[PDB]
Amino acid sequence: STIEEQAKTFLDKFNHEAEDLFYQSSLASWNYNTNITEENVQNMNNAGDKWSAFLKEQSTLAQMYPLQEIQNLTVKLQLQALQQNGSSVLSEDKSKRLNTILNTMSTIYSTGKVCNPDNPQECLLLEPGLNEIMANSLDYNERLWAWESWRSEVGKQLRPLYEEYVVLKNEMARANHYEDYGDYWRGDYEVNGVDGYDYSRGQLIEDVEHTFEEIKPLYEHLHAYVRAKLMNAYPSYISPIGCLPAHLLGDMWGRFWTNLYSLTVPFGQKPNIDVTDAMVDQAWDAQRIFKEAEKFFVSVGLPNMTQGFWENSMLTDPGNVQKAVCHPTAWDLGKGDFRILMCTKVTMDDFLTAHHEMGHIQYDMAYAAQPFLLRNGANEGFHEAVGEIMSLSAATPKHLKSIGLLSPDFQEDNETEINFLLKQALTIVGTLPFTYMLEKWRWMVFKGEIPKDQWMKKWWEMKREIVGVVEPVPHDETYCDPASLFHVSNDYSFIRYYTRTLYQFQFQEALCQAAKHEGPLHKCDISNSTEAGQKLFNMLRLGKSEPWTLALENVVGAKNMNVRPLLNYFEPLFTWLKDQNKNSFVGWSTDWSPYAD
Repeated sequence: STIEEQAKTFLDKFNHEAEDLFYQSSLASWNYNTNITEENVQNMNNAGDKWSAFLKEQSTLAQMYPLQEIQNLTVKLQLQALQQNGSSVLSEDKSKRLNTILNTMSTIYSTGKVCNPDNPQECLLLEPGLNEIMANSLDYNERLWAWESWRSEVGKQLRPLYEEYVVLKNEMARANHYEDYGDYWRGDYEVNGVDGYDYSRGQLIEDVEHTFEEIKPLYEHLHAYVRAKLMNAYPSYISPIGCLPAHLLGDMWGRFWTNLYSLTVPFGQKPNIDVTDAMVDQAWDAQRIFKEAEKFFVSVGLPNMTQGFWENSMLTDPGNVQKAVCHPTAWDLGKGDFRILMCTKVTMDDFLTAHHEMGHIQYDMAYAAQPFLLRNGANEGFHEAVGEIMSLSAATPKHLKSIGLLSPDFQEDNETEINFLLKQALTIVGTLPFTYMLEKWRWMVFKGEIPKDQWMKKWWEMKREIVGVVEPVPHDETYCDPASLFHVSNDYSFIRYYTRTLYQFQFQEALCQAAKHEGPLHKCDISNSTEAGQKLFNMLRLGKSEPWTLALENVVGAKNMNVRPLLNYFEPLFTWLKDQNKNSFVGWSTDWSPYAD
């Protein structure tokens, strides 16, 4: 007879019906990506449309209950994302236009081919095509062609479409009582009604511009080291004084710098750590790799994974008889059912991605006690943070020796950790400034901070200022650089690739403090210590029922998100580049331009 009892009863009819349909829908998607077939493609389409209709019905039904009368935080959290109108705020023409626009977004991206009209042989696909020539190239113009030419057509046919995209989504957000779409993407770190833990959306920029300011030193030395190394490859192209060419950063955009390591090794003569040589002679396979990662999780208290998981997940490619998209992803079908999509191969990386997904698996299986709407990451960067630390404990030599994969007489020296942390920072430290830039750019564009004529001049002006790379040749306003990314074209949030980074280091620091690890943090490990696993599981079962500041408190003890764990992690590395840069130029100047003639 009261609004709060009615809301709870509605939530029971919701969670008792929504899971039965989402289970069926996720089953259809899993079946389609297991059997790439025109029979399968319509199955997960109608499965998704059924759930899209059901959630729209529940969204228009749940708005009758006011949120100003509810006092239970769980019910308020459940109703908050459900009473959100979503795309229904717009007119029918606007809705159809936005769906068509989005359908065109990734259409141009995926079906965007590159070819040379004068060189028929200079034709190649994207994966394992276009990415390859950006991944293993030592030539300058061989990268210039595949870099400009990629956004020559794809980076142009998205400029006005993206202009329409931004103005439709601005009205998408504004009709939601939001300032801009950037303030809608900051909408899930938003917390209301919690005293001392209330998290305003605008505080994200305050946190981000602050936390980046202490990374900026270490990243400046890392950029200086890579530049001081790079004239070995391009002595006639790059000024050691100026910034870097963007086409020489490892791939199409520069997100990951991982493939830069092979030429910028700190110590080449040191035999790199390698177990790729060691499973092959040990007769290891996909089943054993997952069984072994299971012992890693069990050692810290994370329990034995379900029986049906093994009978229903796929680990090896099922040959040619059918096609299966096997990007690294872990699937939560719900209802206690969990299957993993992995093209497993005998290599550390595929072992490391197996562990990274294993983190997703046992994180996801914990909050089955949480309601359906709450069965999600505590925040958007919170899932690719929890499932990655456990990989960082799989690639440690102390772990590899504990399992016998590495040599029992394998020596680790002052030149070993430098190579290891350089490889990791070229993956984890180089990605942070570009995640920060991309989302800052999205925020200053959704705010309308920029007019059309400066929709790109500042972009290059700002990446010449934040990351420290210049353009070998300029672009005009007709171009559209950031849309070339998958997460920009397909309208995804990218800052989950910044926040996860500074979440996982806090997690690993807290856990190897709980394990009472004595030594540098990069050698920390979590295995064979139940006291850190039990600490992690207490947060892990929360899901989203509590806010992310309190989730950070539960493991680390701080509501804020900090850089201190990351700088402590790379302190052995940081001191090293302090020694290596006694003669190099720290800092950059934007006035330099390689085409400035």
